[PDB]
Amino acid sequence: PELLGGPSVFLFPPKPKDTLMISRTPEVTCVVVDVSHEDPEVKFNWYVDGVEVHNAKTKPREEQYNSTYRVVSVLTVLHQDWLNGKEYKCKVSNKALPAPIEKTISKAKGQPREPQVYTLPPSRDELTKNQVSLTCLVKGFYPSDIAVEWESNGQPENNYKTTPPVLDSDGSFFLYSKLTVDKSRWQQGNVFSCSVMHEALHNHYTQKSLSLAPG
Amino acid sequence: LGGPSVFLFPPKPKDTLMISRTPEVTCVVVDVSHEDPEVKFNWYVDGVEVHNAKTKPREEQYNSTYRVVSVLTVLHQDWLNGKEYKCKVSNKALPAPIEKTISKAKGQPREPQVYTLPPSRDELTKNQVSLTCLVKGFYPSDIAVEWESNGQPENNYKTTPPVLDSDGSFFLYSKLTVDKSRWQQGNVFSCSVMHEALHNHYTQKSLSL
Amino acid sequence: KAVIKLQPPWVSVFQEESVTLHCEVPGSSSTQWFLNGTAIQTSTPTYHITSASEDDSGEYRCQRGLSGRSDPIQLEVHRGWLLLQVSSRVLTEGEPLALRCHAWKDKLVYNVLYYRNGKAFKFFHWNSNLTILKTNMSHSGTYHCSGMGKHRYTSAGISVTVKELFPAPVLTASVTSPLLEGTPVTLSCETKLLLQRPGLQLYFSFYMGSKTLRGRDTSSEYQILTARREDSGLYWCEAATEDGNVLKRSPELELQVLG
Ligand SMILES: *[C@@H]1O[C@H](CO[C@@H]2O[C@@H](C)[C@@H](O)[C@@H](O)[C@@H]2O)[C@@H](O[C@@H]2O[C@H](CO)[C@@H](O[C@@H]3O[C@H](CO[C@H]4O[C@H](CO)[C@@H](O)[C@H](O)[C@@H]4O[C@@H]4O[C@H](CO)[C@@H](O[C@@H]5O[C@H](CO)[C@H](O)[C@H](O)[C@H]5O)[C@H](O)[C@H]4NC(C)=O)[C@@H](O)[C@H](O[C@H]4O[C@H](CO)[C@@H](O)[C@H](O)[C@@H]4O[C@@H]4O[C@H](CO)[C@@H](O)[C@H](O)[C@H]4NC(C)=O)[C@@H]3O)[C@H](O)[C@H]2NC(C)=O)[C@H](O)[C@H]1NC(C)=O
Ligand SMILES: *[C@@H]1O[C@H](CO[C@@H]2O[C@@H](C)[C@@H](O)[C@@H](O)[C@@H]2O)[C@@H](O[C@@H]2O[C@H](CO)[C@@H](O[C@@H]3O[C@H](CO[C@H]4O[C@H](CO)[C@@H](O)[C@H](O)[C@@H]4O[C@@H]4O[C@H](CO)[C@@H](O[C@@H]5O[C@H](CO)[C@H](O)[C@H](O)[C@H]5O)[C@H](O)[C@H]4NC(C)=O)[C@@H](O)[C@H](O[C@H]4O[C@H](CO)[C@@H](O)[C@H](O)[C@@H]4O[C@@H]4O[C@H](CO)[C@@H](O)[C@H](O)[C@H]4NC(C)=O)[C@@H]3O)[C@H](O)[C@H]2NC(C)=O)[C@H](O)[C@H]1NC(C)=O
Ligand SMILES: *[C@@H]1O[C@H](CO)[C@@H](O[C@@H]2O[C@H](CO)[C@@H](O[C@@H]3O[C@H](CO)[C@@H](O)[C@H](O[C@H]4O[C@H](CO)[C@@H](O)[C@H](O)[C@@H]4O[C@H]4O[C@H](CO)[C@@H](O)[C@H](O)[C@@H]4O[C@H]4O[C@H](CO)[C@@H](O)[C@H](O)[C@@H]4O)[C@@H]3O)[C@H](O)[C@H]2NC(C)=O)[C@H](O)[C@H]1NC(C)=O
Ligand SMILES: *[C@@H]1O[C@H](CO)[C@@H](O[C@@H]2O[C@H](CO)[C@@H](O)[C@H](O)[C@H]2NC(C)=O)[C@H](O)[C@H]1NC(C)=O
Ligand SMILES: [Zn+2]
Ligand SMILES: [Zn+2]
Ligand SMILES: [Zn+2]
Ligand SMILES: [Zn+2]
Ligand SMILES: [Zn+2]
Ligand SMILES: [Zn+2]
Repeated sequence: PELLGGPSVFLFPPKPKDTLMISRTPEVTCVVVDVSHEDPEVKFNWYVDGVEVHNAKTKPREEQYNSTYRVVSVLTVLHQDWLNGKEYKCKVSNKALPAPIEKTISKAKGQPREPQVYTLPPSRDELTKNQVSLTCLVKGFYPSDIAVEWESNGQPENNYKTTPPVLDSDGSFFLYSKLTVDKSRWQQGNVFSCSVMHEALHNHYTQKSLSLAPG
Repeated sequence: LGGPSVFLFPPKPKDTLMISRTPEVTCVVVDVSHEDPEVKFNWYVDGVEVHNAKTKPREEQYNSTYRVVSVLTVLHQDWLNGKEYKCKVSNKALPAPIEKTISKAKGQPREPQVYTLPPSRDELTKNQVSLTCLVKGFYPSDIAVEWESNGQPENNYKTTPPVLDSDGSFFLYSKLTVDKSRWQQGNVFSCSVMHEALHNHYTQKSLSL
Repeated sequence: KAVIKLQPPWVSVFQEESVTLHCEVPGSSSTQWFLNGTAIQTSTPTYHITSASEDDSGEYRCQRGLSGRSDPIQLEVHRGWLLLQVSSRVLTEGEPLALRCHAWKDKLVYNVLYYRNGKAFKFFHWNSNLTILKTNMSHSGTYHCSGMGKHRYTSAGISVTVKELFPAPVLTASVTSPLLEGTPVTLSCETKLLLQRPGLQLYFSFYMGSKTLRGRDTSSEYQILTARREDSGLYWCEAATEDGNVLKRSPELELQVLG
């Protein structure tokens, strides 16, 4: 007398940065968990607005810590298609299911709203430390899909962390990104840049600079 | 396997960090049947039984099951010193009693640094501006943040979740939105932060033009 | 006309399950089966579906020997995790209804919920069926269930209709109260059949206070030939089917007789 149950399916969108730059390759990922030794064969079919496509790749399966298998199929999507709201369906067939599971994903719906991007210098109080925080406030944006980076002198600055998007009171999203730098790099007048990728920006990109004033 | 399920919830951070408040742990039992007899609770603090929990009558839920809640008050210093709180639930529908344990997040506390940041000059073109509170370097992640001005709470703000920083501490930001005219008239705003590792578990930082 | 019995009695079954339909009435082993208004190439009084498929879904009727054609049963064959099986889709008030939250491959689910029109009305720690021994119109609705296995699974909805046979009666009197001593009065137990039931008669009985005035009889009238003061009281009646499966009472009427 065995508990009723079979595999489960999770379907994931591309990464925002991959969607926003035509040079990258965005993918949707269909993940099947709890595949047993008893019914191990999994079949994927994929559809884009209802039309079957044949270019997905299945990854070699992986036995998980709990002696079930995780099986993953990845489908490359076209830049324009994902951004223009096409719907991507993964159908998963397996003998432990009473019928195939179908999951559909697309870009978030709703009118896109342009990020406003503000750079904020360190608080005067923080200038007593050895490292200072440079802040990038990105607000007013929709949908919540966004990428934020920092750079200085044309090189990526990687000592930053960015908050998740947070839903604001008017339906849009905001976040903050914090770049930590050595105080002397600030005090010497180095220019830092916060760059934002979002679909409601012109060319999907903008950047704002932050530096200690001269003189 | 068919019985009730148990969830044990901590106090709210703000209640643990203000000595005038009454922090509580809450043991919640769901999927109680109309036909199940009394759901019984035993409570332990560091393994020692206590008798001052308040257990409510069962409450019918919209899905026709019943929900029972028991609440145990926790003492301010006990919680902060890391005492462990165990709820043990017994009932005919459970072949063995279910025990859950909860305590404050463990590990060495570190107090937040709190900095207020004025609106960017570029935002001054708008009708509303953003006042920011950066709260960084704190451990554990339990924290509370609010804003005031002239003795009144300011309610038009949102605060990020804590984010794990690269040194294993947490940070967050809080954003208070105000009409630009209020900022430009020199009104004073305050970001108030409660965290265990602060002196008396709180600090306040002001911000004004 | 004949009557189809299902074994097991569920009108909704999973792909690959079995069910046996029984054509019942003495006598002749030459049965005609109809699926969707159309005869089938076997003719025992038992039709066995060994492994159900989409080809077994539809309307079944049966004729045996010399009897009429059964009323039809709708068998549906489904795929899914959980199936809310019912013993009938369309019933008359008084008849029993069984419901079952059935798991695919007879697997185990626990903490089972039964729903009607989207509202859960019964919870069982162990998967149990539900029987409503005596339905009425208010049991009409769309039923489903949910239960916990490895995850929580939910059945699709199934519609059940229970038809009212006759409204509760109203006791009336042929004269307005108060009436004079000596006046004749006829009491009437008023209701009406809501369904065509060709040979069906209701049976009526009349009460004064808790006292029986006249027991079960096909007459829906009761005559007080010459009213007396002592007839002042509360009057009511019951209306029943022949077999008492549906039995309903009236409210009480105040009748006063003056001296
Ligand atoms: C047996 O074990 C396995 C493995 O165990 C797990 O891993 C091991 C190592 C241990 O750590 C163990 O403790 C772990 O448990 C178990 O497998 C897990 O099963 C659970 C469910 O039981 C799955 O839970 C869902 O997780 C979702 C999020 O998954 C991501 O994030 C987690 C970390 O948080 C990662 O571990 C996952 O791997 C997922 O990570 C994402 O993966 C994507 C695909 O690879 C990545 O995107 C791709 O990235 C590549 C490059 O890397 C390219 O960029 C591609 O382009 C891109 O497509 C992605 O970056 C990566 N993200 C991160 C952060 O890493 C949750 O979303 C999901 O929640 C949904 O469903 C819940 C139901 O369980 C429900 O409660 C939720 O509400 C939510 O439901 C959705 O909710 C949203 C909004 O709330 C709604 O909008 C939706 O409509 C609604 N949908 C649904 C369907 O309800 C689940 O929590 C878990 O992912 C899975 N883990 C793994 C690794 O596969 C298994 O359960 C065990 N079995 C038993 C019996 O124990
Ligand atoms: C019949 O219905 C009942 C009632 O349902 C409710 O009403 C209907 C209409 C629906 O709306 C329904 O969604 C409602 O929830 C059903 O009951 C529910 O049953 C489910 C499980 O089946 C319970 O699920 C758990 O939820 C936990 C979180 O609960 C909180 O948040 C939700 C909102 O998201 C609220 O709905 C809950 O009420 C809980 O809310 C918290 O309540 C606390 C106690 O009151 C509050 O704290 C107190 O607050 C007061 C102030 O009022 C003071 O401050 C006190 O001091 C303080 O103590 C708190 O503020 C409040 N928060 C919020 C945000 O409101 C999840 O934690 C839990 O997840 C764990 O377990 C899962 C297994 O189920 C597992 O998958 C998860 O991953 C997770 O597992 C944990 O993993 C984490 C790591 O991430 C670890 O920390 C843990 O160790 C690990 N543990 C375990 C055991 O796994 C569950 O999802 C649900 O809570 C419960 N609702 C109610 C109201 O009780 C019932 O299921 C139905 N039955 C059927 C058959 O359908
Ligand atoms: C289909 O079948 C289902 C079951 O399969 C039927 O559902 C059942 O319906 C029953 C009949 O109404 C219902 O019974 C009620 O249960 C409640 C609470 O659980 C109970 O309080 C009710 O008790 C009163 O009624 C009964 C007679 O029906 C009396 O014997 C009793 O003494 C109570 O009387 C009072 O309320 C009446 C009005 O309802 C008055 O006439 C009577 O004089 C008395 O009045 C006073 O006291 C009142 C407070 O009690 C007060 O407010 C008032 O001012 C007076 O002082 C009753 O037994 C079942 O609970 C229900 N079962 C389920 C599972 O739902 C369903 O009806 C069927 N549907 C159809 C369409 O036929
Ligand atoms: C008997 O007739 C019914 C009704 O036409 C058939 O059921 C339909 O057929 C398929 C499923 O098999 C579905 O596309 C429809 O939704 C059903 N219609 C309705 C109104 O429910 C059934 O297949 C027929 N049975 C046989 C054996 O031919
Ligand atoms: Zn294995
Ligand atoms: Zn483009
Ligand atoms: Zn664009
Ligand atoms: Zn301090
Ligand atoms: Zn203290
Ligand atoms: Zn689950």
